[PDB]
Amino acid sequence: MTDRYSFSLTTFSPSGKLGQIDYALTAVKQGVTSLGIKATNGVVIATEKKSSSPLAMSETLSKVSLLTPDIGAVYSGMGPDYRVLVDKSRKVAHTSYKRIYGEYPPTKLLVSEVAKIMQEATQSGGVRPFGVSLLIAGHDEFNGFSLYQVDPSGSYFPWKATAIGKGSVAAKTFLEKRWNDELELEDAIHIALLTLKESVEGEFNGDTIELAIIGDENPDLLGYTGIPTDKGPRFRKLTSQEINDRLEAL
Amino acid sequence: TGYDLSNSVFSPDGRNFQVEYAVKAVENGTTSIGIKCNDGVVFAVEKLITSKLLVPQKNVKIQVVDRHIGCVYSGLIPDGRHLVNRGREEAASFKKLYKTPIPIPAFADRLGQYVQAHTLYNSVRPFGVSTIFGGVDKNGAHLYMLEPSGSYWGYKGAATGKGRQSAKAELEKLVDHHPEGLSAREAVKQAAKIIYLAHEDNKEKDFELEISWCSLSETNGLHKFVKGDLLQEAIDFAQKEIN
Amino acid sequence: GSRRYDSRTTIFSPEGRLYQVEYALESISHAGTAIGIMASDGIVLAAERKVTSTLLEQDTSTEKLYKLNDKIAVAVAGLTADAEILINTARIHAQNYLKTYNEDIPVEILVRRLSDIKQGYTQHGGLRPFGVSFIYAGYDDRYGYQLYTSNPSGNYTGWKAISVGANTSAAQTLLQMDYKDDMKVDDAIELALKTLSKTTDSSALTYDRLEFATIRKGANDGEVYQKIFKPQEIKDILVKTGIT
Amino acid sequence: GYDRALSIFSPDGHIFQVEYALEAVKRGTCAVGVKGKNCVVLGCERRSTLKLQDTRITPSKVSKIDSHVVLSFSGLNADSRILIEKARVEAQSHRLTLEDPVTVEYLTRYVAGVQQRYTQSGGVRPFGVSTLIAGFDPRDDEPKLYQTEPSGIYSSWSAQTIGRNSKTVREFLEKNYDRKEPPATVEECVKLTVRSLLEVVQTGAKNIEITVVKPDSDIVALSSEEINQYVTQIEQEKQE
Amino acid sequence: DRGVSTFSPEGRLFQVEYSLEAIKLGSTAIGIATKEGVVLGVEKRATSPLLESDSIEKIVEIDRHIGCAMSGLTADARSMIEHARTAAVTHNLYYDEDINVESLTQSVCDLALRFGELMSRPFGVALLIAGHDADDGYQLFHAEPSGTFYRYNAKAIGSGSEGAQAELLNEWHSSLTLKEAELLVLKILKQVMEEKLDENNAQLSCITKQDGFKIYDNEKTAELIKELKEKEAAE
Amino acid sequence: GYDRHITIFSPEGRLYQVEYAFKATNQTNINSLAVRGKDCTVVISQKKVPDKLLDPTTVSYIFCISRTIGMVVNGPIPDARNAALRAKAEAAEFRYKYGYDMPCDVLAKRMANLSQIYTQRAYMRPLGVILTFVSVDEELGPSIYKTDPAGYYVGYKATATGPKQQEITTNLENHFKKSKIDHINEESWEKVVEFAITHMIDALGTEFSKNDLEVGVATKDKFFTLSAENIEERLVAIAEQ
Amino acid sequence: QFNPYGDNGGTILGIAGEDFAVLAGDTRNITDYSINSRYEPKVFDCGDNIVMSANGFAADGDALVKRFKNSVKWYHFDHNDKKLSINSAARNIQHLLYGKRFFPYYVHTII
Amino acid sequence: NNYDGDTVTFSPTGRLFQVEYALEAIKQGSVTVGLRSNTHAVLVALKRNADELSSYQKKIIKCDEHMGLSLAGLAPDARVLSNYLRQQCNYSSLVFNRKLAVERAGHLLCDKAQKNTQSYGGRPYGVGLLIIGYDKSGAHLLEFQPSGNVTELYGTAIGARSQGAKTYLERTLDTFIKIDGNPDELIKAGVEAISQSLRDESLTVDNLSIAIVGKDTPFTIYDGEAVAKYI
Amino acid sequence: TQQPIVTGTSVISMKYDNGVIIAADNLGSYGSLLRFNGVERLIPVGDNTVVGISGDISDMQHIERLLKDLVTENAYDNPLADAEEALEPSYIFEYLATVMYQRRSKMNPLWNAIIVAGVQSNGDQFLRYVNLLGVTYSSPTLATGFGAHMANPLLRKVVDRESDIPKTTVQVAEEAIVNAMRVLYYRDARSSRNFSLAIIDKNTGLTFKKNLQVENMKWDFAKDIKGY
Ligand SMILES: [Mg+2]
Repeated sequence: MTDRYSFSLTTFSPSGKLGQIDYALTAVKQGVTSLGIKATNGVVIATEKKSSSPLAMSETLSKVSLLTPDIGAVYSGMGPDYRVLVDKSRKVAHTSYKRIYGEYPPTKLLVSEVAKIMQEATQSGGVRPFGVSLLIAGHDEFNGFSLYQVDPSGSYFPWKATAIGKGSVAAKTFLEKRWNDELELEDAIHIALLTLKESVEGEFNGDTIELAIIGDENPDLLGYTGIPTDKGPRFRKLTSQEINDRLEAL
Repeated sequence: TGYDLSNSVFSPDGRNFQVEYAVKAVENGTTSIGIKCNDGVVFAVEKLITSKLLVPQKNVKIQVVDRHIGCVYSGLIPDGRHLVNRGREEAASFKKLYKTPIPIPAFADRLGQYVQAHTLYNSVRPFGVSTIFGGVDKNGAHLYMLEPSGSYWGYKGAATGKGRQSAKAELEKLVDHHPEGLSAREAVKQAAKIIYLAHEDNKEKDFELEISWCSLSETNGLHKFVKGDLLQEAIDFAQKEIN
Repeated sequence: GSRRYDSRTTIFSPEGRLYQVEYALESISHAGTAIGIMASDGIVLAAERKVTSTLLEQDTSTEKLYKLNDKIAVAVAGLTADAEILINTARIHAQNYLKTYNEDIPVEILVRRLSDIKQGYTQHGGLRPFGVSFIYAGYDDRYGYQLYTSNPSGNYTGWKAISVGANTSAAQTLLQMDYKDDMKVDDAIELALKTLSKTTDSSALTYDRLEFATIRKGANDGEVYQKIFKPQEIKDILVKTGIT
Repeated sequence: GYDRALSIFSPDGHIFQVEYALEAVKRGTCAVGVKGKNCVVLGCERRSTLKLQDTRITPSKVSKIDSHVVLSFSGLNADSRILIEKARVEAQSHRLTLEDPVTVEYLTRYVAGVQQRYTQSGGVRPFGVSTLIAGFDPRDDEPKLYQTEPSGIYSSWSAQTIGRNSKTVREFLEKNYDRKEPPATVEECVKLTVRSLLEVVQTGAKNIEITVVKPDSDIVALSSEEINQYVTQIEQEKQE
Repeated sequence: DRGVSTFSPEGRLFQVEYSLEAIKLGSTAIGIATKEGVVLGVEKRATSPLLESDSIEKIVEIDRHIGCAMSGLTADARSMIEHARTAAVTHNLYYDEDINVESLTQSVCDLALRFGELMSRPFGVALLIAGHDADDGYQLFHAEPSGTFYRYNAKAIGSGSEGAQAELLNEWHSSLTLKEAELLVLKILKQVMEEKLDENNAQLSCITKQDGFKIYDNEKTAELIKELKEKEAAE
Repeated sequence: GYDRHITIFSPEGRLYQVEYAFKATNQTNINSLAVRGKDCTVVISQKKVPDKLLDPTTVSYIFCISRTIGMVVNGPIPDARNAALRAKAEAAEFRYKYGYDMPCDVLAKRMANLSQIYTQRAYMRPLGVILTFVSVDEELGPSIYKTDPAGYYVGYKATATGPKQQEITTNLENHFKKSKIDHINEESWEKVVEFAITHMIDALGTEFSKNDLEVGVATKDKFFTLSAENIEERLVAIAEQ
Repeated sequence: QFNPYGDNGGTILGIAGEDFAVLAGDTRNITDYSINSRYEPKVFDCGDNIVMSANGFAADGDALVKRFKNSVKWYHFDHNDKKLSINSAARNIQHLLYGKRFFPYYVHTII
Repeated sequence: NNYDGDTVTFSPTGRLFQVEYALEAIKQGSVTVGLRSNTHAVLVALKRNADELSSYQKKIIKCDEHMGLSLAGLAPDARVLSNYLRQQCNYSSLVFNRKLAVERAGHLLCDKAQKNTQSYGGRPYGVGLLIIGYDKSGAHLLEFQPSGNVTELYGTAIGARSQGAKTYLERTLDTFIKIDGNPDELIKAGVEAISQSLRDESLTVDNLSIAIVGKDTPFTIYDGEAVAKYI
Repeated sequence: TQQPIVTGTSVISMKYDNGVIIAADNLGSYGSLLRFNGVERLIPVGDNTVVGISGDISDMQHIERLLKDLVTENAYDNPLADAEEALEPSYIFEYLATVMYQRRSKMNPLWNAIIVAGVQSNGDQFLRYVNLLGVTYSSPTLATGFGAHMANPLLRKVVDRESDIPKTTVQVAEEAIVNAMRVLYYRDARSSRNFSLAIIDKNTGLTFKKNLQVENMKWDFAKDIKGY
């Protein structure tokens, strides 16, 4: 034994392409569509819960994940790769920030740490790149609301609104038409649902759509009272019922 | 293609060809058997006499683990020795921590996991032996057979090597014509016969028979080699049956 | 065993070239153009973002220009993620030096260390090189205003004016023509923008496709200030120099 | 760690990685060393495709290893920085333990040892660099000039050149350098070094660098105009 | 590609066999053992006339009672010499005595096959190790990169070796004087060398019990070359 | 063609070694099935003892991981036991570190993470097995969570695994389309096992003796497997209805 | 607190003649005021015409002698059955002793 | 062919070619014979020179006072394995005050060789060994192959043209086994056995190597003048 | 470094004409508390050796497990494990002595004093001592702890030198050993009445006697003793 693959499995080809990163992006292209929209008073991230079999309990599979109380993440591509990245992202938010500064990291810096992890899998010995693209939405005091995309290479970009995966090209076009700098969060949710309906094949309801927001502080979700300055998480996952309520006025 | 060049690579049909090639080395080895009896187990093996210059009785193949387990194998002999050395370390550590001597099913999994581990990486080669082993513990007699893939099961009787087909058929007869049980002393004689019958497929050279056994009544649950008079007796029983 | 799948990233060709370094340079040649110009009273860094979408948030974005410390900045050409690994290493080296000697790190010393790191990836370890070329713009009290470049080979050189990324041949010719030693910052700004305007593969050059920065002594009395330009400020300088 | 044997023998008994390292040296800018009676001169070519270069700050081709020894090279520039650093550290380590600065031969033997080590170590490629190491042993006035190469062999030279078109300038030195009569002065030796470079260089502009090293830690780099005077004086003797 | 420690179908290690080819390209080195001493001689083979030939060091002292000559990739020899010197000095420290010539040779040969995926390849250099000890007298060994060493009455290694070895087969006998041996090395070097033999492109050395290992000055070798010219121009 | 041999991406973004590990999963030619009751979780698996020289008591693909968690495996026995030993070590360690019994879904996630690592790291091959974990969780109640070589996992109302998984799956779907609930509305585990065996018989179109099946049952605070005689009693009650 | 040393008494005497040498020692072994043995040999033939005694703490003395005998054996293997001279044995023993300079063999050795 | 690049690879018929290539190096080695009675055990070895100026390569190595071996193949590998044997004999004496049984010595060599046949980066040993010794159960002869296979024998031969000597010993078995208490006759028989492997060359005083160990005889090697008696 | 907690007192032994005798009481003391009364401190190894151990009991149980593992390991790949290649007293002793000296040299001793008694293959008597310091010695009589001070003087009256061994019978030797155990019971505050005794004879083999008692005790004179 011993891992004797101490050399890079991702290398430059004569044309300057990093093959494994391109192939990782191809895997993301096959992935189910997910998207994010930034409003003035919040951010929305959404995706389709494509269940493999109807016997599967799809609520037990979470595509949208809480990273910190004010930061959430969705993906397109390989689900298992996403799951382990979320575990690592949650841990690095603590080890390299909260245990040092006594507060949760701002969105851009957590994105930076996730990106670094993904970059290292593109250069370190005996590993392949992660086959996912992430959309990370979040809020922090000094930067306000923000939305970032992270790719297999480790590259990240800030967006007003974007989509990744299967029908991203069509979805991005749809988002260019509707997005403006005066959107309220309810308007952004409404647009997210409209955009997502196009790439969805069959059933389109609260049980087949996963959607979360970064919005107002929820003191009812904090779990304790008596510290005025602690006002609760801005990340909230919309219920199946809340999604269906907004699908009527649609 | 090229799926068979490296250990731990799945072929497009979901097979590990290197493990299947290890089986070919096993199939090329001398015949070895195990018979489970009423209160114990019997192990026997065919030793080919390459030349008159081999000292008789002196190149022992059957190996004891701890004091209550016997192991015999067919294929690459050094691979078998390596596996038994590991088995001895596993048995020692078990007894060290838990006091009691290692149960046979426990011991079987220890070898199983170790052999299986040699199918997980391309930096190692699979074991080129099938190993028949067993003995007596606090829940009675146990006989196991372990393949290069790490696969093992419990057996009533077991055989491996070049004469495995012949021996299997002979073992199947004993199981059918003794559905209530077989005594340790009977099993020693039957073991001799089956090796002599299985020797048909290695007929160019003449051979030396070697038997061992662990029985609750005959050996006090300890592994011992069948020597002297009892060995000669089983040789005679076998010689009368091939005529 | 594992040898079979080893590309051997750190070997010579029969001609005595390092394959991976050559191919990394080929990768960099497709990156957005970055230009650095040095004047007597400051330095300009100008870089072209790669093809933009209207939904990309520009005012909060940073793809090309990075602050290493208060006196040194870099322009990036190549794989952004690779650049961030090296940038954070450089930022740490600068602080180690400041902690040790109680003086800001001289520009060349920082550049040499980063270049030595790049070099190591070409000689040992069996890993692919960093697909990144840097332009370093900085100031120290020994040599004053300085421009350097480094590439995946780990070789670095000093410049009065230099470009990296796409269309460097064309860009270098244009700088070679219009550059003069007595030139001032406000002229250098105009030169950098005009050079990008002509070498760009886009239809026209606009504020939303540029990152811009200056290192000036332009700061009340003997001291240096870094200015990373806001989008509105790039829009103003484009109008002011008559490009839009 | 990464362990692959990259430098290995071929059926004809050649180590290709070491031979391909020499091809990298062949492609590098030309360097020449000439030792006079009481001096050594190191001349170097600078490729002229680069203007807009800032020569104040650009890495110079000749490097001081200690106050009394210098090193120039041909081949990969980044590789040479690693050898120069190691050599500089060893020079200070020698002063610290032996209480005497390194001899030129000792320093050469060290650098050559490093190069050799990289030709039979796992996971590393050879240095694509040949060096010319020049100076004066402490309390000695006999000039020293050594050469090293990627394989790790080293030797002393009356005069030597490395890099591109070194065959041509070696031809020149082989018929213009007399062992019986070494260039008796600084001026005389610098001129022979400049002449040898002009066989290959192109323009005599800022393409030629020259460094003079004299006994007792007296090392100085000549600037453009000072070299320009040698260039001028040489062509005026040519048209004849 | 293929492992560094791989056997060929004939039962030989590829890398060792290939390093032997590199040694055939090396400059010639000869050694002759007598009851009065062991002589060691080499061809310097300067690649250009501007190369100062006295900086070519292909005969080397290991201890006072042991010397050594090399042929092949001579840069590879430095670490072998370093090890040999360390082993000789170390043994004297541990045992307050000179180390046997064979034991030194055996210590050097233990390095040979320490390669794989330790160093990355075999050495590309062969050594002649000459010396004296009290038990076995004057001795000459030939240490290879295979890890094998043979004792020899006389031996030639390098490019002109089998031509020289055939010549040593004829000329060597048990009653050779030291002076005869010196002339014989010079004679055979002159035969197999490309360029014309002289004191600047060839080097002699010897090891005697009384004076230990000594490299000859170019002046002393020049005298022996002139003596050699006169003896041959006399029948 | 070396993207076929190790776990790196093919030009279409696929991991062939993972796909071939899925194929190894059906080498044993065994089908299994898991369903949930009100108070229990039942798992059944075909048992095939082809050789007469085997001791059939040692032939098993159902494992008792912890006192509460049971696991059935679809794949070769060496990889199955590899996964079984690991899951046992993980469950025991969890209890030691965190002071309570490892939940079924958490163990499933943990084993799925380990499987993910083998799909990303080149030196480790994927295990050619599909693991179905069952328990009556103290928070979530009756639970079925299934893991595969890709590192994918999800909870199930019911599930089936093996060469004929699709027939069993559609059979189960059609029942739950009728009953309109998440489980088998039955009090005793005996009756839930009878449901499980009945619906396997219909889906496979085959009849079972007591030696042709293997049954595991999860209740509150223990998971256990049925003997041949407990299964016989089950078969007898099925025939008489 | 554990004391790794002890004192086993005994006295030894080595005298060098013109063409001979003697190494004597009493055969009594003791701890404190008790006698362990009236005949416990303390002087040993170590091969190559060398005799040795390491007096003081007997456990260390036995270990040292045992190591030196071993050193003679390996001298023969490594150096073609060469006879180990008394002076070479002395130097070798120095290195055995100094190897434990910071946890000494509590013995007075004579060869 | 596609399966002989390293020791970690079986062929489709279940062969290990790198091990078989290591076995081939032994066949090229010079012949050596081993045989024993009940009181003594003898090694006879034909030493091979490089040319007439060279010495003859030593083939016999002492491991302990009661044990030693002869080699055929890569001599440096024999030096590694014989050194390992010396240590194991030594360990047995220092720790257990016990002479290492010749059979245990065989088992330890087998296991040492085996590890180099199953892991990446290593290579098999390229040498065969004949081990003689006298222990608590009398005289012994072992044959070691670098595949790991160790075998206890009355007599044998390995190396180039060993087959001639191996047949001779097979004929003479009943005679030479009885040569008890007469060392000179046992050597004579060994010298006669090794003579059946000779072609062109014959046994001379710097050509022949003999070793013997037995009841009241420490393992000793005879070379040079000391073998004149037997030529 | 440690301190002994649960301890065993004297072990005594001597040679006689055809073999050796060894004895030790069945007590495990916890300081001045006589905590454990059924402790066997003589461990026979095979049928030709008996190892008697005093000092720390937890370390004794560890040594007991090492010897039990020695027998197992010696039988591996050994057809003559019950014959020519069986364990000798000299092998077992040297192994223990190696371990004891190694442990003291790591400043982590096995807090024991050990006597290995047995008969070699050639019929020779074996009797040798080793302790926590790795100190070893042999004598016609050997005893640990208190036995060294009180038993040796009595046993040495029977066998005072090597030449007295052939003159000493098993009955005279056993009687001397049993008398010594009575004296130790009179005078050692950490001794017990119950003890085990083992004889290893070159003809009759190993005899192992358990549950022996000190008898014929003289206490009657105590009644006449009044005051101080
Ligand atoms: Mg993998």
